[PDB]
Amino acid sequence: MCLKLNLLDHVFANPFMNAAGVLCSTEEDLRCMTASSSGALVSKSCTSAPRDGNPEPRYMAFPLGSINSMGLPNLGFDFYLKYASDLHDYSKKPLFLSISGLSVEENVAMVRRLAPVAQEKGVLLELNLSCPNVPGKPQVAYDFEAMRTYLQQVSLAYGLPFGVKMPPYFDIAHFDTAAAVLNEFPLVKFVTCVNSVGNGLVIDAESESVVIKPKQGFGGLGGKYILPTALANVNAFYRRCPDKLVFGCGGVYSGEDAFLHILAGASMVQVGTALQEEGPGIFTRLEDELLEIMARKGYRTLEEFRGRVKTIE
Amino acid sequence: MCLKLNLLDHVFANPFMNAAGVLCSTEEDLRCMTASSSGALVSKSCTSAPRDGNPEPRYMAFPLGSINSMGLPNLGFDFYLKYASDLHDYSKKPLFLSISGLSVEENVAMVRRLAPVAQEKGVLLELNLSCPNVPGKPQVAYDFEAMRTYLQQVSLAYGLPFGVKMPPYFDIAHFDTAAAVLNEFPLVKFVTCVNSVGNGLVIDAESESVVIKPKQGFGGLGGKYILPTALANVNAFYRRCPDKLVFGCGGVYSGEDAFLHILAGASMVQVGTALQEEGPGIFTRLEDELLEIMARKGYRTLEEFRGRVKTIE
Ligand SMILES: Cc1cc2nc3c(=O)[nH]c(=O)nc-3n(C[C@H](O)[C@H](O)[C@H](O)COP(=O)(O)O)c2cc1C
Ligand SMILES: Cc1cc2nc3c(=O)[nH]c(=O)nc-3n(C[C@H](O)[C@H](O)[C@H](O)COP(=O)(O)O)c2cc1C
Ligand SMILES: O=C(O)c1[nH]c(=O)[nH]c(=O)c1CCc1ccc(OC(F)(F)F)cc1
Ligand SMILES: O=C(O)c1[nH]c(=O)[nH]c(=O)c1CCc1ccc(OC(F)(F)F)cc1
Repeated sequence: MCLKLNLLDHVFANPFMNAAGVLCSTEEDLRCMTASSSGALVSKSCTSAPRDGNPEPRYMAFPLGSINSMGLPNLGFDFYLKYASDLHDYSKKPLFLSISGLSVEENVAMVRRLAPVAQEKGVLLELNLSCPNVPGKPQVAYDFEAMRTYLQQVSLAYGLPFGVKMPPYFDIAHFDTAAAVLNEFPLVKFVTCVNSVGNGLVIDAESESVVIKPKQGFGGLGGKYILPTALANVNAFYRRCPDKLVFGCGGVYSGEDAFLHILAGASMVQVGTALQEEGPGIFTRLEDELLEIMARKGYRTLEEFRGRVKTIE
Repeated sequence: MCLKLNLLDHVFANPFMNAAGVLCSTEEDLRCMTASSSGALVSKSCTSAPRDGNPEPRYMAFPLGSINSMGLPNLGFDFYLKYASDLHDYSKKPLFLSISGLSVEENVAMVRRLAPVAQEKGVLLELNLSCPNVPGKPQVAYDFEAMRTYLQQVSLAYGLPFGVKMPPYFDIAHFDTAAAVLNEFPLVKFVTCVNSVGNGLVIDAESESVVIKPKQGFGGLGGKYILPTALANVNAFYRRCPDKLVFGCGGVYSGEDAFLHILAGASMVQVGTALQEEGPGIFTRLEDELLEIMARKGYRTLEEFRGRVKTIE
């Protein structure tokens, strides 16, 4: 009975990893995630220049999940590139490095410089498409002409397998078009579904107030609120992108939640909100809980049930 | 103290009502909602001809919410028209009639016929800008040029105040564009936010199967999953549409949740999943809990706090 996976030319002890943005902004964080029993880790989405991000409070969590408008606080690309090329212990577990440039040119400049490090050390790129373009236009993955442009230019500039982090879609027509854009880029080898459910609004009844400061309290939703949304997107892309891997992310608190992602078609399973809340010890629990479910069901590996969600008739 | 209010030239005993689709498909349902403590009721969204809807199971509910792909099962427009014109006891509470034709022309023909019943009887039109999936094109409220066409044609054909039921949006630029469309139309006097969060997917771990049969298990989400999404849409439209009313719908299971909708800007508050699960008694509880919250805060009227959610700085 084992949780091991071999994909993208790397070996993973188990499918669990942090979600970009959680426990991965500083050297301390990355060392902590590397010391954990996670199967991999991903760095905070970075920009060319370091950013302080939005004013606080900018993250809050509640029994059913979390709202955040962090605003891409990060130490800058040069720090994450240096962690990848000089500080990370690849003998421990593999590393993904997330990039979230604020223009297509910014992203190009960062991937050109990541490419030699990726080829030499085996760092894996996750391009964050669930991200600001021109303000008053939708985020990049909700503008399919912008998305095509970003994938065209990053494909050219990077030249190596990479993956994309995608926002949730809610319309079948959007699933169709999005997968068809992604399917034009043979270097996109993995798709991470999903980023936060955008622009939710949490109000505290006692104080009659929003709970985060940026954007009049509007921010992205994570946690229990979003598990069915995240399962739908994992499965919609698993079905439409047969030549690609799908990583699942959204609402994972337990081995049972991970198991459902995996049934939906997930390879890797990321943990955001619950990890932010419980801390890195969560990975032992999730591993134990998932193995307990496999044992009861007689499953010995993950490939025996990945993507095998049953439909009715 | 009482929660009485006046909107759209009608009086309401309180701001609660069913969400379209729940407890409102047959004469029996509508009679049951009429006998309840709700302040108003809305009929099931209807098409020109009767529809059996999708194969069962097509609705399922869980501790955190519901998923549905009903398929617009309804008795047809002639039935809801007759109910509006000859059966509803307007002395008890106002009636809204939801229309969801499968094309613009279908909707224009229904509204032409509904207009003299509205004039004579005071039934209010809720036009449902969600539709069944036509491969290649998004749902109507997700295609803003289609949406403007629907509204132009309906406004022309109906000629009287009406409201629109909106899917949720998740991006600020979409809120801007959607609200700008809706503000082109002076006859749109109310906006209902929100319809179910589209195409989520619930999987049962024990059976390793989806839980509803249509669309490979994909369906709209309601209930606790969607409250912060519903609050964000209510507030976004409340802010952008100062000459319109906003009706809130999504995640209401208590007087507290209702209270947050009204803080967000809601004039009426619709209950879908919680009403499906608990039955029409829910309306007396919601009344009692909302007044209790009011009492303890010293609010005597809904107007005192509607739309007064506080932001931080
Ligand atoms: C505080 C916070 C920061 C995040 N930052 C990023 C980021 O920098 N890049 C990114 O792709 N996603 C980011 N996310 C999104 C998470 O990676 C994840 O997609 C989302 O929270 C859903 O997973 P969950 O339900 O486990 O939280 C962030 C989420 C949170 C709560
Ligand atoms: C079984 C079922 C049928 C529904 N039918 C309709 C409908 O005919 N028209 C409509 O506008 N919305 C319909 N909805 C959406 C609800 O009106 C409401 O927008 C949604 O359930 C979210 O509110 P909730 O969180 O209270 O459930 C339906 C929902 C359910 C669960
Ligand atoms: O840094 C974040 O805010 C963040 N949070 C997430 O949940 N997902 C992400 O992808 C990111 C980085 C991308 C991004 C999303 C929303 C933004 O608008 C905001 F108002 F939060 F600043 C900015 C960056
Ligand atoms: O009757 C419905 O299924 C339904 N359920 C909702 O949650 N909201 C609605 O507005 C409706 C009626 C409109 C409608 C939406 C999506 C549909 O696709 C489907 F998959 F269910 F066949 C059909 C009707």
